[PDB]
Amino acid sequence: QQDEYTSAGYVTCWYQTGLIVPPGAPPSCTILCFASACNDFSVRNLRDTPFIEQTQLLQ
Amino acid sequence: QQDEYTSAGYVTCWYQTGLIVPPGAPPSCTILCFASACNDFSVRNLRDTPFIEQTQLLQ
Amino acid sequence: RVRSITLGNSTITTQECANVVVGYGVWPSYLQDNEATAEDQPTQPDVATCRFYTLDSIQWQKESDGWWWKFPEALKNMGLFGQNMEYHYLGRSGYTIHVQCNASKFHQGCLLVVCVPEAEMGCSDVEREVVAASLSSEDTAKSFSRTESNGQHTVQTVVYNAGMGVGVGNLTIFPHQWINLRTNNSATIVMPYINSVPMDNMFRHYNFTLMIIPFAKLEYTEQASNYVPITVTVAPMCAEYNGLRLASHQ
Amino acid sequence: RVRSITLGNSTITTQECANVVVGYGVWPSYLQDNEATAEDQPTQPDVATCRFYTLDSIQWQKESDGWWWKFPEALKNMGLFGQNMEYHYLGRSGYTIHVQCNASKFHQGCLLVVCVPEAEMGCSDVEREVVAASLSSEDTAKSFSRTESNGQHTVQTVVYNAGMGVGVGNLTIFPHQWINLRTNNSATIVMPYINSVPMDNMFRHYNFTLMIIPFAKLEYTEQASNYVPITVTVAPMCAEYNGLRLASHQ
Amino acid sequence: RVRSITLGNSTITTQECANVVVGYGVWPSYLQDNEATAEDQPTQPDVATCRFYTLDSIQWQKESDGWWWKFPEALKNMGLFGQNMEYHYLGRSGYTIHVQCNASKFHQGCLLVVCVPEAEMGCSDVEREVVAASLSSEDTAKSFSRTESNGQHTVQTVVYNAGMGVGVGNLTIFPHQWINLRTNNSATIVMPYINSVPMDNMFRHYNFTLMIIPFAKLEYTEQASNYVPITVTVAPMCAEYNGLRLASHQ
Repeated sequence: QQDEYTSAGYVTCWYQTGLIVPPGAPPSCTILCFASACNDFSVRNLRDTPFIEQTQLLQ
Repeated sequence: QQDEYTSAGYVTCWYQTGLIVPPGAPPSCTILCFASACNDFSVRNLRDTPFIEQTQLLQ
Repeated sequence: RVRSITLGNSTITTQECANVVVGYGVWPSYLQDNEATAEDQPTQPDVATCRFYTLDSIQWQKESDGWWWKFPEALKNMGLFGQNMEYHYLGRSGYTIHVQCNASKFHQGCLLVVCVPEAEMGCSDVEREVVAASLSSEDTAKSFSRTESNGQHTVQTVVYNAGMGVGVGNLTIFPHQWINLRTNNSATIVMPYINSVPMDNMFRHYNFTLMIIPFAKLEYTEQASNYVPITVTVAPMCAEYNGLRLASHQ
Repeated sequence: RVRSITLGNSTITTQECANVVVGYGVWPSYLQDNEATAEDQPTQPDVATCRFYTLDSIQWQKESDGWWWKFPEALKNMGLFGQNMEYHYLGRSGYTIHVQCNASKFHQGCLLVVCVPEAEMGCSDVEREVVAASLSSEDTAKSFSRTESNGQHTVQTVVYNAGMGVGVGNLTIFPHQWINLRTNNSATIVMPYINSVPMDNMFRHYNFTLMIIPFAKLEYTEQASNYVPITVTVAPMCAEYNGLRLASHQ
Repeated sequence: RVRSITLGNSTITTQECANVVVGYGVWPSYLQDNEATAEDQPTQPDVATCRFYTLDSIQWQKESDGWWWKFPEALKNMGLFGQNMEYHYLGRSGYTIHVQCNASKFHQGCLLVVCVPEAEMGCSDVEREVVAASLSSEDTAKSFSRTESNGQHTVQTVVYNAGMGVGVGNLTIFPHQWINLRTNNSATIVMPYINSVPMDNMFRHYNFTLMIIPFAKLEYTEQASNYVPITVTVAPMCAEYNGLRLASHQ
């Protein structure tokens, strides 16, 4: 939950050539990204998720 | 350096079918030719190249 | 996979590895002893006649109907094989017709490439007869027609009756190949010598007819070159003759 | 068949399995004992300089003529290899130039990718001399021209004489590769170190020139993206130095 | 490489050799002895129900959002398997959903094909409940929507929350496959029977939901057919029942 700025790393992507298409192919395209963990992954010190803000019981 | 006419051979090329392209491909095209020697090649009686005409020394 | 074929010291044809059709199941061969009736020896010209005779290319357009060549008149001017048709009396030869097209992947269509033994043809006018000038040209194709031909001494060149009075879908009975531009590109048929005599005079007799009929017509969009060239290449096999004399005519 | 290449703990390049050109027949190697004249040991920086330096992409348009980079000035700012050109006096390195294009199947064209050792270039004005600012930029390409250049201290950048006064079709004498967009996509040349001395100062001397010339120009229809990006990737090989000092300049 | 699959004496599906996803790691199987609670024997109809039920094709247009089918209601009218849902009380079945598209090489797009066990869905109006007529049709798909649905008893059919109130990119947790039209063409998922009881009544309970969501939308130029047909084919596996009675209803 802490923000060490300039202590995480950046993953950027740059155009090298462009995107060359024949007559009949659409010129613009789409990339999708997929993130996961690896085999060396571990966690510690369980707590409550920051996402759920509701506190009182439902009804 | 001699010209025996009709004593060398001719290499010609003729259209057989044409050039069939789908919608999206350019209709006109390009051929490039590459010439070399073979393993049985030999020369004799060295002389001066006809290409260089300059005679007096440079400066 | 792009293996080259060299036949004689003049010819080079480039071709990939595909399917062949071998005749009625036999390869062309030379005449043995208990097969002939002539009083002499054949003296086959193997050293000079076995090469590739690539004819002129036809243009498969959108509205074309079909083409036929009669054999062995289709090689009447083609080189030394045409000279042997002049300076001999009898002849006997098999052929290896290789047909291939140059289409893109954005073209579509289908051809049927038949070799019809004894394809005798009817006339466009009943109670009349054909001439030899309407059966075949010497090296160029003869076109089938969509509509009815109506001449006096011509051939009934309507396409769905194939010039013989039959169903055009039943020509699959004879040695054939399908050039389907989606998957196939080429077609190669190896015809033997079929006759009722061991050797015939190859001026009067037409041994077979090579028909190329489009069953699914050629379609393309507006970018595309509006034809597909069909290139036929005939190579004679095991040609042997008899009766050395002068040329008549000429 | 889509095998990845990792060179150092920074670089990933994806490439299929294709053909390479290895120099004049030798692989780059390290200097042995009976090859040098210097009074010290090389101390090669193998642990840090062997990686992929992917330069900026050029746009092969319809009306482009050709591009050249002079080496080793083409990696003057590229990372630690540019630092070794500063903080040393002598240097010796082979390279593995990998050139690849991203075209569709509806594009057409042909490139010639040459590595010219000692490509000394003439000036656009006779009775005058070139400057260093017109021979090469530090990381971007220098364009050939269709017409005649006419400057005072520039290079004769006409395309069919290749800047050296020769025939452009005869540049096939040096290590080369053809990128033909119909069949080929990439090109990879492995240049060794060629000089008349075992080690030279890599600020004044240009070891070789990488030229990329289109012989068949790029054509496309109206749907297509109107350029093909050519991406060059240089990886130094067996780099070794001498003469540790400060940077000059700077 | 174009191997045909025949399942029962009615069905033929043609398919190349590609990748499958097998459930949560188990193949569908028959119930053993220490797994059931019912007082009778299953009497599985293996001889008649194992075939391919190819549903109607949907049209992946440019502006489509996604489709879902609820199972086993998706085969309610499909033949004898629909009759077994009538004339029985309990049922247990795995499925082999095979999804494939027919696109050209000039189309682009990406689909995600999920099988969601117990995909309970929320309503479009809070403080209200869904009806059974808005959860699923009997054989046709139910469309997701780009915007917000606003009905009284309908489903919240917005596409990025997947009808369940989650992130649509996290549906990759369940058995899934990506149809990427650049490289992939088909998708085949083998779902086992997942429940908390060994056999349930297959009228009230929806075992799983097959969702097909386009993540990268379909693009094409003006020559192209402006849709891609997605064909789903469901084959039940190891189906077994209990409780023979009349049909209700009807």
